[PDB]
Amino acid sequence: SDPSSINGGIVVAMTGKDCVAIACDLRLGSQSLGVSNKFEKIFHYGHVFLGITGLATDVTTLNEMFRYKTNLYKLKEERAIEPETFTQLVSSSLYERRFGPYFVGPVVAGINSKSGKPFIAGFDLIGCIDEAKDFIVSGTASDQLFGMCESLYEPNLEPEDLFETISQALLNAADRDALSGWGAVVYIIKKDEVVKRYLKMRQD
Amino acid sequence: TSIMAVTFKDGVILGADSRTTTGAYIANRVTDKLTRVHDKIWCCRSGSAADTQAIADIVQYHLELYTSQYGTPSTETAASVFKELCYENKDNLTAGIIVAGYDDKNKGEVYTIPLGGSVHKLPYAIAGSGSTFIYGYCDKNFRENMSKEETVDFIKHSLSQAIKWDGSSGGVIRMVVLTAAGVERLIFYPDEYEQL
Amino acid sequence: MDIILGIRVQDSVILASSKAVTRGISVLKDSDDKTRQLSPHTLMSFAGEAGDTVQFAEYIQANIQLYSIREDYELSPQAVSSFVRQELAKSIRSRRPYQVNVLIGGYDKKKNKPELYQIDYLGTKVELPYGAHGYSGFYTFSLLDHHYRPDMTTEEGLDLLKLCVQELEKRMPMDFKGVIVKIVDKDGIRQVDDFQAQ
Amino acid sequence: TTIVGVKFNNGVVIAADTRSTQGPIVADKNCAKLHRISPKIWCAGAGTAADTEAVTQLIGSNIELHSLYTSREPRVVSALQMLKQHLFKYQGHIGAYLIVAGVDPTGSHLFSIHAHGSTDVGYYLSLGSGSLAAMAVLESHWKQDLTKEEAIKLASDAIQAGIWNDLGSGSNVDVCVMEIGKDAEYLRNYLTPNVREEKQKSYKFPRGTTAVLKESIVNICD
Amino acid sequence: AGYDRHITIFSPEGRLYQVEYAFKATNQTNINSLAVRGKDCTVVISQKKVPDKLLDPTTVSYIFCISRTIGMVVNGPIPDARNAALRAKAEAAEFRYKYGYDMPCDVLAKRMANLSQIYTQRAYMRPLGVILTFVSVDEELGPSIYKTDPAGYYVGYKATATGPKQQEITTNLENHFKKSKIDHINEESWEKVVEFAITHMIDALGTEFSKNDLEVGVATKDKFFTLSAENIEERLVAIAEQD
Amino acid sequence: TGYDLSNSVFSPDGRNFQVEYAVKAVENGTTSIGIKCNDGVVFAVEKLITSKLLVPQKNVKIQVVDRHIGCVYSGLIPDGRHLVNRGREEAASFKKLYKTPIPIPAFADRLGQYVQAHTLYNSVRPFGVSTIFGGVDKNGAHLYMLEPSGSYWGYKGAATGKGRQSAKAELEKLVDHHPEGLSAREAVKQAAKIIYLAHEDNKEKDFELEISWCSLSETNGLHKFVKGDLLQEAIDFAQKEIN
Amino acid sequence: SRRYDSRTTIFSPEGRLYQVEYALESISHAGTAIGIMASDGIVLAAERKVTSTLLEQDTSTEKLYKLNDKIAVAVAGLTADAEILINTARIHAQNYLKTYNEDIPVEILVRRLSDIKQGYTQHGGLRPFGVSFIYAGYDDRYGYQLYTSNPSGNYTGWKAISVGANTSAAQTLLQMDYKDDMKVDDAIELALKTLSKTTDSSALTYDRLEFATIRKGANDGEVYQKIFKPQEIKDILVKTGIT
Amino acid sequence: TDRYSFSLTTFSPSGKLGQIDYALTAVKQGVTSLGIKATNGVVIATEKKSSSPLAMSETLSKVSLLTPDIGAVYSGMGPDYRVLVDKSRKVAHTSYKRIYGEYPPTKLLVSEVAKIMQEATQSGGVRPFGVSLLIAGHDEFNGFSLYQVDPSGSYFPWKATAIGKGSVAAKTFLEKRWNDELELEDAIHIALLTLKESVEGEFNGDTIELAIIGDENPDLLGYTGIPTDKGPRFRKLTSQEINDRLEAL
Repeated sequence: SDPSSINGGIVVAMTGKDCVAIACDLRLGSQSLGVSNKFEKIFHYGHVFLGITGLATDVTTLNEMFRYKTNLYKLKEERAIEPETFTQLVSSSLYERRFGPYFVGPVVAGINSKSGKPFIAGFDLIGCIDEAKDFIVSGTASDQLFGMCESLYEPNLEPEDLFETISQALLNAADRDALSGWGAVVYIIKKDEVVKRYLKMRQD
Repeated sequence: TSIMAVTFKDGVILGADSRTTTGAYIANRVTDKLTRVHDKIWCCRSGSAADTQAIADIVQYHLELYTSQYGTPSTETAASVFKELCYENKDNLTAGIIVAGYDDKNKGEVYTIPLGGSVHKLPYAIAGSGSTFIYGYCDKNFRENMSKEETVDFIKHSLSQAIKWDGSSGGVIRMVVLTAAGVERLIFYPDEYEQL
Repeated sequence: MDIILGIRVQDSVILASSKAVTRGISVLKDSDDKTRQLSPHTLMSFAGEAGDTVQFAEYIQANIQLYSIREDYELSPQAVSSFVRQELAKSIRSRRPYQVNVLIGGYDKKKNKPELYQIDYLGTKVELPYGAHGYSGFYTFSLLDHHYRPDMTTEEGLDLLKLCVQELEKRMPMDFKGVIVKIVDKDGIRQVDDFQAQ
Repeated sequence: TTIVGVKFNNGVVIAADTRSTQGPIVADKNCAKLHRISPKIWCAGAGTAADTEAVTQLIGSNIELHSLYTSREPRVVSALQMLKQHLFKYQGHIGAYLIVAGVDPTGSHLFSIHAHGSTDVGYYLSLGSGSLAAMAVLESHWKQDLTKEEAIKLASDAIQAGIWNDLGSGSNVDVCVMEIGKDAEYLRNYLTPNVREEKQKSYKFPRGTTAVLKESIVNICD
Repeated sequence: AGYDRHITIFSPEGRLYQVEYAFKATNQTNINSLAVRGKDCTVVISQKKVPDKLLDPTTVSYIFCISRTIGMVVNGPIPDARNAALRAKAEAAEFRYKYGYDMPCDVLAKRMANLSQIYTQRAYMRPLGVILTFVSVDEELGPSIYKTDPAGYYVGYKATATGPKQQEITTNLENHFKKSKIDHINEESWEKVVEFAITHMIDALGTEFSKNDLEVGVATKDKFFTLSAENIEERLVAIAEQD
Repeated sequence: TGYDLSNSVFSPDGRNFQVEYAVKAVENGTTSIGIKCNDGVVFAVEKLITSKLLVPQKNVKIQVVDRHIGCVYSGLIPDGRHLVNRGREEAASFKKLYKTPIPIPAFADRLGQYVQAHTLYNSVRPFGVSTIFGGVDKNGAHLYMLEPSGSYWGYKGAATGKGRQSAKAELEKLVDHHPEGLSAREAVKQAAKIIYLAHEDNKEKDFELEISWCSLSETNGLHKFVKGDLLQEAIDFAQKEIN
Repeated sequence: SRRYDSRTTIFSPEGRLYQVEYALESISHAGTAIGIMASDGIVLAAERKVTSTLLEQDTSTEKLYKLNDKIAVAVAGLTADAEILINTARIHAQNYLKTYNEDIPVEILVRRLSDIKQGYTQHGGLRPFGVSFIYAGYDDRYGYQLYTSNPSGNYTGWKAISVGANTSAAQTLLQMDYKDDMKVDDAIELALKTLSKTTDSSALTYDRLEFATIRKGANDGEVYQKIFKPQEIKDILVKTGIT
Repeated sequence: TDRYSFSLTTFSPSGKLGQIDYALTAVKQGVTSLGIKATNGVVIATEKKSSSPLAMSETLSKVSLLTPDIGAVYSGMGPDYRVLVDKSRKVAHTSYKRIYGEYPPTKLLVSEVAKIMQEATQSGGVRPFGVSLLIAGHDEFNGFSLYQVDPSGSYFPWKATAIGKGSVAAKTFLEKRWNDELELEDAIHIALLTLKESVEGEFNGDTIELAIIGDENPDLLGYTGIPTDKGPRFRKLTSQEINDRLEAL
């Protein structure tokens, strides 16, 4: 019954030479019943991306909570928030609710408009932070991802090769996870230009 | 574990092992279970850890705020501030606590605040998981008012067996003598109490 | 549980909702309307826990209506369902949560497009071409996966929906005492009192 | 989780592995259990992750506010009184056990607070999954007065005994040395005994392996 | 037409006289006090006038023991000073409790100069009409002396004075310190310093004192004490010849 | 003046007139005296019989606090009882915390701090009474006399009320011709005397005397009311000397 | 003498609320600001009042602010009072977005604000906002909209409005040349073609301005909101009638 | 006198809150103080006056550290400044550092402080602060900054300016010798020659309290190992560093 597995889903992020990639499946279902295949888990505030897994009603609320928050930030500092300055936020945020947590597993990922360096980060429900130079995974097929990433990952891939590696990890774990699938979408984030793509996968 | 405080000729002496277990593992084997809340007022902690520790912290606080305006406090007083906390909160506290102090007038007295905040003043008291074994000795070998040494070799033989049969208690003995002279610290290593 | 179906077609939304009401051993009624119109072009069906069910429905209805005279403008399907998910969202983490699942189907006179939102008591919202709450889905979802097309006429949808009910009857243990259908579109809401009068 | 701390002549040193668990699966392969309360005051956190990193956070911030106002360097028992006073208030529902260490204008100090607010002191402490491992490497090779290099060599040789014999701890060692009249040195990775050997095949796919359905260029600003 | 009635209204020249008047009340005390620091001690002086054969002098002081290291002297009404003496006397207790160590002189004075500021800006009460002089032997500054007033002010003094006779007791010291070119009294023991104040005060007032016309306290290496009744007669004798 | 209207306000010279007027109301009430013998003390108040319709032995002006503290005042009678009930809680909570019955010196501050307070806020009226009290604790007996500003001290014996001076000069005296603690018994006696002599300001208004005392030997540590025989004796032992 | 202007809680015999009127009077002391509607956009022009040689002004702003990503406002009056509002005005704006998951309609936001200003006019212990506002924005309900609000809490929608100093002049000139359809680049024209005439300074210098506009079309199916930079100004300023 | 200048809640017929201006008078009285923005730094200074040399002035700061990248000074009512300070150093954690894992930019602290300054106003029953501060600091995305904050709650940014008794002219002096280029050492100079005329006392190393915002001090941390944690930019010059720059005029 674990609140973090009613709805299902997965998210994964990777870093490459001057870019990052963030990907997720599309399914939202109740227990075994599949309800939707257009449920996206990746949002963005300015040039900062956040993917969220877990209890759907919380995933939605958090997006709204962060949109709200980031808009107020921009207005006050006269600039969009950065990836690190943002991670710190969603961490404190998650924690202010330490004794009635939102049941999620966020994952930030972006590029710093000043330095120009790639960034990816993960957190657990109460907000513990976690940077990594290679990859972040979260979700129901969490283990299947660690297995794929700890094989297919390669430092400094070119954005065109990163797209292939990340896709393949997502694609294959979602096939060994009974509650993740029904489509996927992947993003390739550079300093400028952001390309979004939907992939073709088994619909079972 | 094993704690006690005994009254005698000059005033009183309170001692107790160093062992503090968490399961069958020994978290610390050299603990100072003899907290001082005031110059002539000390106490030996028993029961839970974290709780007793914080009580003292508070009891001290008050006394330190007492003298500061009502002059140095008695010993009967301190044992009150102690029960007040142990009574009102008998629900979320596990404390063994034995209080002892030397007052110029009244000589030196001993009060024992057990589970429930039930206060008692006795010649001497013994609490701690290991006290269950030295009920034979302690009682049968106790003469009213001893000497500074005539007794230190009591606390030593009581605390001897306590360690000998009660796993949860051991380490090194620790005594503190509260007297007109003042505070004195003692420590009698293993190869010793076992020797007996 | 109760039956709650809904399907969006070419230019309108259709809502099906069983009519029976049961308290333990008996059936106190076989003509209950689980619907409740929030505004001229927004309709919302519901099903859930005994008391929680309509206390909530009416509450929502009251807020929308208030907003509508105040602004003199009509709130949109999208924004209406958003408000609902907000409430239910806060509800789940309160001394006692409403256990209510819903379907909102309105006509967006601004885009001239029908829209149907399905929301469950946890605050989980999603826009779909057709939906259902509770066990209602397992018996129907496959038939609709099969025949549904976005170009469908209101006239065609009903025929479809009829099939789903016929299936619900043949394989469902509970006797839901039939359904009541309602249509939402550019001209507002009307009741197909002829799926019952048939 | 596998941390220790040991003081010598002019200071104290603490070390901790860098492996966060979460069931049997590994999460962080290079974490950081060592936090800063204040320049010369550091903590080692075992147990519930978020809790320790969030509590040190707090206390730190407040002590910074304290010294400023009192115009004196942060004592170490303050940081202690603060932590265990807070830990207690929450009857152990904030599972953060840790080893606080530092040096103030009154000497060098080392403490160990458990979850419920209980605190103890000694010359060497161990907290974590492999506390019994690195506590056989301390009840054997310990002596009063130890060179800086000896203390460092011992602490890091305890952690190591945790890495190898415990499953709830591994990867690298992290160290921080606090010396009197001197600044503090943070050694992120004083060791790196584990380094995955190289793979047996390159797993890069040829461009166009993955099948795409749609593509497009999303916007950002206004 | 009442600027000076309310503790919150600024006169056209930002004055707040109620705070000002507060001060004159710190004078109707008619007691003088100077404090000087040794090299590992600190001493404060103050006269002990008891105008009634009925009042038993034991209960007639203006110097209390805040903590087991800090002492305080007050230039104001026994009611108001007795208040302040209490609050500070408690800030001490709580500070220790919340931070693990004994509270410094310099701090306690800031808690008070602050306390008597909020006390005075929010208008939750009338400002106390007294001056507080904090003395002690800090473990990061030993000979320490700080003094707060009603307007919420404070600072460090190498040795200061307070009473209806500021300047006299003051200048007299400015010329004695103008020579030694240092910022403290030199001497190995308190006993001798004490003798230095009485000595260097009678000079400014122009009057002899006995074992009841004065009152003094001193601070050692963490152990504040009030000078005995009879014992104050001692150093008074010893310095009655080495003129 | 506009400085004698509010209770918080400071006059230009740091003077709080509202408290002063408070005193004017005190030195107009009846007369109350306080004697401190060797071990324990003695109290006595002047009750004024206005008419013959006044059950005698009733309408007591002396109140005990806990069971060891005497307590008498002059001025506004209701303000009286009041200031004492507080003292009664303040007492009780203290014994409930420390076990040992409250220190007479401690007790006084509690009361001062309280009276203190009614001089701080302009929304309340300062206490309209002077209070005299004391008892025997662990450090023997003590005798204080608090007043309208919260100011107070320890005395050898004192008194307030319309006729207090005579009570004072005929009080200082007893001190001079006895420098070494008076007498348990004797105190009472001389007590009933000091009142009469002072009543000559109410002469035309027949009165009733009330005495209570507290002593480690006659009362046994507890405060008791002087009724019965010793009560008569003391009267005559004063009515005789009145001639 | 005796007047009915002592506070907000008081009606004069004729039902006037002076205190509110005086606040409405504080506006004529602010830098002129203009807002002009257009067939395709809205223009906001202001004229920095405060001045000095060494006053940073190329970075920070003082009169033009973004409330929503589709709504902007011109300030005039009490600096601090302006921020207090502007902020809440921003929070409310985001709650609407967070609840209805749509952007908040202009009139609703202007009304919410006017409704707070209204409130500080009816409750004691409160002082009305000494601010005026020119709201310029766009929503799918009524396209582009220009609104204004004063301290009294009333608001209204103009086609071209001015507030601040010399409103009479500025208002007059506009009333004259405003062509009801007038394109944007003609409003930005008329902006200065009015601000100029109603200034003082020997010459209208760029560093003394603030422009912003709201445009939209088929292209970006949405609204682009621009706040001119010191540069663009110093430039478009020359393109008109300045050397 | 009016009948409107004795209430924070009251508007004069023209529209001027009163109590505020008299509060702002206690400031235009305080001891002279200035601040100069350079291109690679910012300098803030204010004079010191001794009640008597019997008092130790080296136990009462006037140039304070709010954040290791921001410092501030004042002119007006002493005591206010002392606590207005400690409330500023907190509203700096609880309101930013504890939410974003980092210290706050110049602009926002100055506004978080004017926020506390605002409260004193809007509300009868309290009086505004009789102080006006110059806050100077620097944050990555904004370069260096200079700001003034008055009881009225408002606040503005300068390049250079002064507040206090001797300000009319000091603010006139600066106006003349300021240009976008002055390196920090120049500012530190231009400051002293302006803190010069504005005194009747003396010009030693004690009676002058000046500090400045500049380059990072990898020494003033207390630890080393973490790359990014480089150091505090705020530096309060010592009695010595001073009088040396005084000799070379």
